[PDB]
Amino acid sequence: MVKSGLQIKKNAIIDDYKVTSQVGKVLQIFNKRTQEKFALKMLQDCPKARREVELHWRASQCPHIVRIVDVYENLYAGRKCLLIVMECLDGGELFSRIQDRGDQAFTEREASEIMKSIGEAIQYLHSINIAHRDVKPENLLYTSKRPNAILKLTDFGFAKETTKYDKSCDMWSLGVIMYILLCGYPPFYPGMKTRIRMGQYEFPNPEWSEVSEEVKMLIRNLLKTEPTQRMTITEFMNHPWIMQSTKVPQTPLHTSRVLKEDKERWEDVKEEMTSALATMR
Ligand SMILES: *S(O)(O)Oc1cc(-c2ccc(C(=O)N(Cc3ccccn3)c3ccc(N4CCNCC4)cc3)o2)ccc1Cl
Repeated sequence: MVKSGLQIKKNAIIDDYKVTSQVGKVLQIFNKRTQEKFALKMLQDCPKARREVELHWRASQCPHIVRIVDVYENLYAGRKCLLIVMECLDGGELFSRIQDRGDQAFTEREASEIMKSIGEAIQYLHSINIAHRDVKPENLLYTSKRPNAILKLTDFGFAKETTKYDKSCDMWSLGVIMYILLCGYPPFYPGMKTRIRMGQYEFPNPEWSEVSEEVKMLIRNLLKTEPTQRMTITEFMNHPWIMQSTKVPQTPLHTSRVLKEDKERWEDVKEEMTSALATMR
């Protein structure tokens, strides 16, 4: 129940890690004692930088959040820097994995399982009254390239402590990610297909025809316009579909085929989500 506080080391990082002065693109480095590989984490020391690291430190323990190993305050070309050491995440981004399946065969069940992984992260946070506020594709990365790897949430660069409705956009993000997992495109309104005509019903049939109302209902609750009426993390993780993924139909989703078809738009998807987030926060 009692966890230790953040200790930012002051001593030069290269006493501890092989870096080789090739040193915010993220770098692979090596612990000298253990010779293990890690990632790093280079920020501009600033009040804000510190609050995020703090918040991230309070969450590192969560199995579905990228762990901080060590933090250094060092001078890089006489710029005060936070160097943040974290475990390597070589698995890539959640949706890239899905898109690159050779057979292109993703199931409702797999979607359920993923969403539980992500839910867990958000539950850890929300219950210690932190809000992530930047839950999107680029921030969901896998440990290893392997089939049985683990999902970790990243970028605490919009986190903050939440004495309520700040948590709401974490849930709106859940809504969006869930929806994309289920069909391959976001629930947002040349050369390619239009997936959701403007103003039309939120679950188009080509890809949503075999998804149950139960699951459409869960999604409508996460995307609820009014935060006063949007699903909470407690409600989410208590929902049957999340709670019991093993009983979730292995419904063949269109997701992997669509992400491949609409690959040119992915930058655009991510940008529309990022824009949207800045108005929702
Ligand atoms: S920050 O707090 O923003 O969180 C964060 C963490 C990572 C992160 C942790 C571990 C890794 C990692 O090891 N790799 C692999 C790698 C490969 C080559 C050189 C260095 N590292 C990794 C994974 C993913 C990414 N990015 C690239 C930019 N788009 C998103 C994925 C870089 C490095 O990374 C990464 C990013 C963030 Cl924000």
